[PDB]
Amino acid sequence: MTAAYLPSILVPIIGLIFPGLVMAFAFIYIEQDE
Amino acid sequence: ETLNLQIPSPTFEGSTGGWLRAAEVEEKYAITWTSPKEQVFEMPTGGAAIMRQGENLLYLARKEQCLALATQVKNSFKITDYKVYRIFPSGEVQYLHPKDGVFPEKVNAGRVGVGNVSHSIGKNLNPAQIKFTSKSFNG
Amino acid sequence: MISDTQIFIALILALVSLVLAIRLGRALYQ
Amino acid sequence: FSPVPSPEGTKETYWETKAPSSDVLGIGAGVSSGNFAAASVFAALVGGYCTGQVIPLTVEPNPLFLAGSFLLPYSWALHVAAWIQKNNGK
Amino acid sequence: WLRDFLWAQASQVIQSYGSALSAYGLIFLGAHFIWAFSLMFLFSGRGYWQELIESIVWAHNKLNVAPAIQPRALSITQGRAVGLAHYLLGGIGTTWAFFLARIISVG
Amino acid sequence: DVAGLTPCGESKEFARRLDGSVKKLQTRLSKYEAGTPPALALQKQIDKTKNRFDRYGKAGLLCGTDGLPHLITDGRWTHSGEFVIPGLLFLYVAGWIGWVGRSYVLFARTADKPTEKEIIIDVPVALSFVSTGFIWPFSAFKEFTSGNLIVPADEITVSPR
Amino acid sequence: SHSVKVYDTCIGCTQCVRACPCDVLEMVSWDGCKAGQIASAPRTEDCIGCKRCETACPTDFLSVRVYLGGETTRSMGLAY
Amino acid sequence: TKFPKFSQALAQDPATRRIWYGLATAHDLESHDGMTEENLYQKIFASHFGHLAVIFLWTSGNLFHVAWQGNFEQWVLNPLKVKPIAHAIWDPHFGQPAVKAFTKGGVSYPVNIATSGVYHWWYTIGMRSNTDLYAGSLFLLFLAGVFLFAGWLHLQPKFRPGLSWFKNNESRLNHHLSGLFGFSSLAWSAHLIHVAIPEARGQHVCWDNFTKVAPHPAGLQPFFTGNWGAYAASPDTTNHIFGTSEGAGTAILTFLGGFHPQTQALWLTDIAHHHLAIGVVFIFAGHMYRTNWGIGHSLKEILDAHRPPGGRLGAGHKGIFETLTNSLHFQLGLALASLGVITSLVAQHMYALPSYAFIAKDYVTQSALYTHHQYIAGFLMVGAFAHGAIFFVRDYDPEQNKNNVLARILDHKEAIISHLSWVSLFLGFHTLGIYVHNDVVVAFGTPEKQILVEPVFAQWIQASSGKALYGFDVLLSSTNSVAANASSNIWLPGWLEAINSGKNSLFLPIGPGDFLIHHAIALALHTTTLILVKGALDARGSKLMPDKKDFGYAFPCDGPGRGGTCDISAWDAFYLSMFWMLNTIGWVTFYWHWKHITIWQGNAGQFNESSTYIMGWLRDYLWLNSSPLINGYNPFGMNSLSVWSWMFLFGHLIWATGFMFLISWRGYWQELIETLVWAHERTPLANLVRWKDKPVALSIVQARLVGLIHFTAGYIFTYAAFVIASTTGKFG
Ligand code: CLA
Ligand code: CLA
Ligand code: CLA
Ligand code: CLA
Ligand code: CLA
Ligand SMILES: CC1=CCCC(C)(C)[C@H]1/C=C/C(C)=C/C=C/C(C)=C/C=C/C=C(C)/C=C/C=C(C)/C=C/C1=C(C)CCCC1(C)C
Ligand SMILES: CC1=CCCC(C)(C)[C@H]1/C=C/C(C)=C/C=C/C(C)=C/C=C/C=C(C)/C=C/C=C(C)/C=C/C1=C(C)CCCC1(C)C
Ligand SMILES: CC1=C(C/C=C(\C)CCC[C@H](C)CCC[C@H](C)CCCC(C)C)C(=O)c2ccccc2C1=O
Repeated sequence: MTAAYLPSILVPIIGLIFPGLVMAFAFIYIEQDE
Repeated sequence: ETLNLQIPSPTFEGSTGGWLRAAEVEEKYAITWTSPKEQVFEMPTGGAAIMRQGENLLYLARKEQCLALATQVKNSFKITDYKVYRIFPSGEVQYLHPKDGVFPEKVNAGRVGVGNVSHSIGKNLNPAQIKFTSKSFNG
Repeated sequence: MISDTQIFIALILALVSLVLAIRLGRALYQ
Repeated sequence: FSPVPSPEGTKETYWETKAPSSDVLGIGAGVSSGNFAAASVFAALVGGYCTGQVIPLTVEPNPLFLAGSFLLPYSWALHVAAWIQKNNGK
Repeated sequence: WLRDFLWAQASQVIQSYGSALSAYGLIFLGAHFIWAFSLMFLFSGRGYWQELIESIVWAHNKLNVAPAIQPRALSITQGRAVGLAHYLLGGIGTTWAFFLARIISVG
Repeated sequence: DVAGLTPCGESKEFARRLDGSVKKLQTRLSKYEAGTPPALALQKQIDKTKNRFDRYGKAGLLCGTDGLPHLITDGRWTHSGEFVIPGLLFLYVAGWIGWVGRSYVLFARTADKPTEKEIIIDVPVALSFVSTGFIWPFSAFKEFTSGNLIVPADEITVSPR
Repeated sequence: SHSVKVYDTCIGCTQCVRACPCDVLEMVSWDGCKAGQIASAPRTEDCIGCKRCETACPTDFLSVRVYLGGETTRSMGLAY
Repeated sequence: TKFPKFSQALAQDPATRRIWYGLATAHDLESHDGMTEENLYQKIFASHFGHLAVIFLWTSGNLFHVAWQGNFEQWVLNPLKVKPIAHAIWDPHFGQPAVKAFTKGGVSYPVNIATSGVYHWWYTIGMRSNTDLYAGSLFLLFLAGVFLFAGWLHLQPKFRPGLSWFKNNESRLNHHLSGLFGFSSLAWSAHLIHVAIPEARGQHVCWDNFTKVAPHPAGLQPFFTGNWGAYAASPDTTNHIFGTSEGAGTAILTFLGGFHPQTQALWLTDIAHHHLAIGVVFIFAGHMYRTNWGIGHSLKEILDAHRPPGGRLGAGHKGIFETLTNSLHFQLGLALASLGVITSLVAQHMYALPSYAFIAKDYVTQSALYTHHQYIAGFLMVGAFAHGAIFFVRDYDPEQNKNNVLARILDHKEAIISHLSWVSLFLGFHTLGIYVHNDVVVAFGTPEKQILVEPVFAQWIQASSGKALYGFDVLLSSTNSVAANASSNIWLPGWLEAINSGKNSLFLPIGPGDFLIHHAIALALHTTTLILVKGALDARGSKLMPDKKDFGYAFPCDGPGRGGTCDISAWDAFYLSMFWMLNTIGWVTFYWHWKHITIWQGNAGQFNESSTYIMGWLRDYLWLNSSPLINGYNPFGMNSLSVWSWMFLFGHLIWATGFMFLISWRGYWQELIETLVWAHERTPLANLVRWKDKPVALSIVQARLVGLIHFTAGYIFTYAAFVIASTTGKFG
């Protein structure tokens, strides 16, 4: 596979960091009074 | 009129069914009544308590808990001398029930009708006519 | 076969699509 | 809920009479019932003849016969227009 | 459990047709049916069935054959009880047929 | 024959169905002595199986490739005994039951307590009704044309919409 | 809160007021019916939406109608 | 306290219900606080641009991942032997047996094998290399960006369309028929004539040379002469090897009929002539309506004039035009019903007349595609009725529709519901009765007493199209008939070969098992329709709740009075019909898949004999074909069917979890949650942490929805694992 390093870079970020960041910021947004 | 906070409470051994943190930070309800006897009743939140001869006072978390006890005492011990109060964490006490000294099922002058609709229930408006309009479906 | 530079061209255009997706989503959100 | 637009020249076409008003014929509102009835019979015969001449269809057909075969469904609408005009006194 | 217990040992119940154990083969299917039929009562609500009964009552009214004992959908509690009874019958009956055909053939 | 099917009397697979069905019984009969009750029972079954296959062969049924008799229900008269004639028999019995039950429900409406007549049935009156059903097509059609079967739309309760 | 309506088919039987567990309803004077009184709903902020009033009402279609609306701590019946 | 910004009633809820209800109501813009009709139509327009961009991103992603990680160039050389690759696998939870077991496809990395058929589709339409797959993925990425920008632009103040534009039905119909349907069908004919057909004949045509390579040797001169038949001369021979020059003809517009003998797919020149004729017909259709130049029809006038004079339809269609234009739910119901019928036609006509080269030899792809589009069809068909119920509750005005077709439907709704109840019982009693009869009789060792009805009506329809298998000799099967002789010059020689070879799925042979399953399908369609129709027609009112329209579409119940009113809303009839839709598509896809796998072995008699009783379906379909699936891993190892073997169990789990929401109801769970709230408040070191939202049990309607989602997801995942793994494991 060409640019074979890409799954090993992008899959942990997309599968762990991206949901951890949207869960954190969605949690903050849905629980703010203003 | 106002709640005399010093009224002794019915003897009770405690339970887990009583009020929680929302009572001291949102609202608590109180019920007072006069008993001719020192007799056992059932608490809305749990087991059995004993009401003291004379005047009693409880604190409950819900208004419905105060009214459930009030119906129980009226049927079981023929006591109608019950007053239900709402108490806020600012200390302000709100008299609730019976609201004007007379029970709701007995008529009283100076009561203004709220919620009364001048036609029967089938004469309401269909939802389409009041769509994108603020006009109410009750005619 | 596809070169890595071609993959990087695809990632640039998908990034531009992400920026336009955010701007449309914010307009829809008001 | 909001005004629904229709193109300019939209008129009332609802009818509860024996026949609709002649306005339902569009550009054919002024044609007489005799002319629709004769055109309908003419179109039915020419359309049926042209249809019959090309029922075994081949890779190379006569193009005029193809176009003339479209007169058979058109004749149905013509005799309906003849009934509408005869019952409108036209 | 799915493969080596249920699938492997259901061989005797599902191959039982034409033998003396074909009764267990039929009760296996019949109880599978009753179990599924129970979920009609468990997943549904009374108000739908009362409104459906209204249209069926209309068709009886049309032919002047409406009963004097007015039909009702079962109560909320009875709907739950009918669903639970047919669920228990179908699940236990399927196990009964499977257990008995399996152990009569191999034991 | 019809729809590429074969009459069961000359299909060879129907013949193999009969032969396999009899060998299955004979191998069970091979484990019993002659005058025993299991031997008598299995011989009765062998005779019953042979009788059924023989009767089906001569009945005009049409077997498929499988050798199992198939039913033709398109309306042709050569196969009317498979759906049309059983269907006429059914509709007579079903219309009888419907006519008789309707007659009892209309009688029970004119009773002292109409709902007591339906959980405690007046058996002489209900047997009077069950006997009347033999001429239900004429009775029900005369009921229809005399304006007594169908009730008008404005004596029927309907929903608001 | 929930919205509770009383329609003018009310015969003044007081059954809804006795059945209400949260003191939402009361009786007011009205010349429309034979009983001379009609139900009223002055305290709908305390309505929990139980619809015991609707069960108690004997008119053909209910004179009292509860319309479940926005939920609060009171209308959710939460002691926490 | 501000998440449901579109709803002040939800944003003041102090419970966890606010989060759930705010998420589930987000796309119902009509109910949001302060919504006008202007703002409603403009948000719908922009979110339609966003949906279109999502579709183009999904297509570009599939093309990119195949171009990058697939074996399209190896597959294109040998399409019946190579297995297409969907995308590569990078999973750090894998063991080395799993990494090795998924390393199929002729590559050095784990991969999913594609069941979507995109290799056969891209091959047939011209794609040959990885680089033009990549060029196509970059084009779709650009188009996705263009439609994202167009959505943002038409929300800007000068570019926001008015309501008069959004309700100009006549113009939209003219442009969508002649441009969106007709012109794009004509342009797709152009792509096939200019690119796909030359590349099926070995000649590469791309953007670098397509202006100097003529599709036909004569070249646009027979078209401008009326010598159109010169484009049908010399079609592809039956010796043509697809993709190469051997056996190739020069025709570009033919009507041969039947299948290309080597690809087992329809001829590409038939497909090109189909799209040319469809394009011309739809462009003609798009000149019907009057826009700005005085020719054409007013839609309002056509609806107003179609009242039969006998009076049987009342006022006819007067006032229908106003209701349809104003109501978006009526438009949604018509669009979804229409779309649902097409995706069912897509499922039925693509397995019987496949268009892609080398498809129909891939059994997993054929099974997956049929199952996929029938499930999409069932969902679309349920949604059409759901939005018709929402139309009656929300958008239907009885005073603008006096004595219409709509009002007269509501005037005899009891007759329709009662008749639907009768037909469903009439089908159900006797279909279940014949099946149970056969079961008992086979079980007692006597299969010759079965009730086996020959499906003569459908066999007669097959014979009318030329099937010479049942000796009916009618129409096309009759050699000397007016029907057969009329088409003898064109379609009849090729079509007769196609329909009378027993090597394809054109008009599959049928018997008693097909009769019984068609009657079961009919019962399922009637019962699903009964619940959906009853839900739509009783939506406004009934005898239990005559004022049901004042409460909306989705409300829990009317309480325990009047006998009990659980599931009385029109939404609850959507809910109840979803189980019957799942049951219906289950019976349909079980039938398709069992009949096809038995034909693919050469053992059609196994379906013919076992399908007439229910134990044949239980042991010879579910139990027999389960074994390669449930052995995807075992104590002796694992293979590449392990993932489907896991998904199978996963599907059994979710489905059963749905039962918990459907059988147990709210009051129990609220009392549990109150004991947990007490325990948290009383536990030291844990009561330092506090909820912002009060934990409550799910609502009555929400729990019905959660149980339905879990049930449906379990249904889909279980069947997808079975239909893919059993077909892969068996290969037949
Ligand atoms: C709808 C389109 C789609 C889908 C479902 C996938 C799916 C996948 N991609 Mg992606 N990919 C896509 C488009 C898509 N691709 C496009 C267009 C490109 C070109 C720029 C790529 C480039 C790409 C790379 C370079 C890699 C993947 C990888 C993967 C896999 C792991 C997930 C991951 O790391 O994501 C990462 C994906 C990206 C960074 C690309 C952006 C994703 C798209 C454009 C956004 C789509 C949003 C969607 C429409 C809506 C989402 C919201 C939802 C809640 C409704 C998975 C098979 C990895 C892989 O092969 O592992 C084995 C990997 O390394 N993809
Ligand atoms: C969606 C994609 C995804 C990916 C890429 C991973 C990746 C991984 N998982 Mg998995 N996991 C996932 C989803 C995923 N997880 C889900 C959904 C579940 C629930 C079912 C699990 C449950 C699970 C368990 C139960 C275990 C793993 C383990 C592992 C590790 C593999 C084993 C190894 O080599 O040990 C090497 C692993 C390490 C040396 C530790 C990595 C620690 C990371 C790199 C620190 C990152 C800091 C953190 C993410 C900050 C993020 C903040 C926020 C924004 C996200 C690896 C890190 C195993 C593990 O934890 O290994 C110890 C393990 O025991 N996973
Ligand atoms: C003898 C009484 C009688 C009569 C004449 C009818 C007549 C009818 N019913 Mg009703 N029905 C009855 C009893 C009766 N029903 C009973 C007892 C039940 C409860 C199980 C129902 C439940 C029912 C449903 C659910 C439906 C009908 C429907 C129909 C119609 C079509 C025929 C049909 O579908 O049969 C169907 C028959 C049944 C489902 C049950 C019949 C049960 C037995 C066999 C009949 C009753 C026997 C009775 C005890 C007679 C005693 C007589 C004795 C006292 C002398 C028709 C209007 C359908 C409709 O509305 O179509 C428009 C429909 O959907 N019926
Ligand atoms: C195997 C499961 C199963 C079965 C058989 C049924 C059967 C039926 N459903 Mg139900 N349903 C089910 C599951 C099931 N459903 C589930 C899971 C759901 C989702 C919640 C629904 C939701 C649902 C709705 C919403 C509707 C139906 C309807 C129907 C009817 C449609 C078929 C028909 O009209 O005639 C088929 C008739 C039968 C199958 C009856 C069987 C005959 C019996 C078994 C006779 C045997 C008598 C026997 C001697 C009794 C022994 C008693 C013993 C004590 C001695 C029928 C009663 C519709 C309806 O009522 O239409 C009028 C309807 O509106 N169902
Ligand atoms: C309402 C009932 C009903 C429904 C929905 C269907 C539906 C279907 N049938 Mg079935 N069928 C039925 C009744 C029904 N049938 C009956 C009663 C018979 C006679 C046994 C048949 C015989 C039959 C054959 C032979 C075939 C089908 C086929 C099919 C399919 C294609 C359409 C067709 O041929 O219509 C058939 C429609 C009718 C026959 C109309 C029936 C309408 C009336 C009201 C039903 C009752 C008639 C009554 C009881 C008989 C009167 C008495 C008589 C005995 C004297 C479709 C699944 C075909 C198919 O594709 O199979 C795979 C096929 O070849 N059906
Ligand atoms: C559901 C949804 C919600 C709301 C409504 C909605 C908007 C309509 C809808 C749409 C959602 C949509 C359409 C969502 C669309 C989402 C998309 C298209 C996301 C794409 C993400 C791509 C990324 C992050 C790639 C970045 C590449 C980089 C940084 C590479 C950079 C580089 C490399 C190495 C090489 C080159 C040089 C540099 C530049 C250095
Ligand atoms: C709920 C509801 C409330 C009100 C609003 C609402 C949204 C509109 C509504 C929804 C309603 C819904 C959801 C309605 C759904 C309606 C549907 C799915 C209607 C299906 C129609 C199919 C037809 C007429 C096929 C005809 C085929 C033919 C004639 C083939 C013929 C033939 C040809 C030419 C070729 C072969 C030979 C033969 C057989 C001769
Ligand atoms: C089908 C159904 C009905 C309707 C069912 C009815 C009206 C039962 C009527 C069936 C006939 C009238 C009697 C059944 C007799 C059978 C032959 C078996 C008898 C079993 C013993 C009781 C004799 C409900 O009322 C209901 C209520 C709440 C949740 C779910 C449901 C539900 O699913």
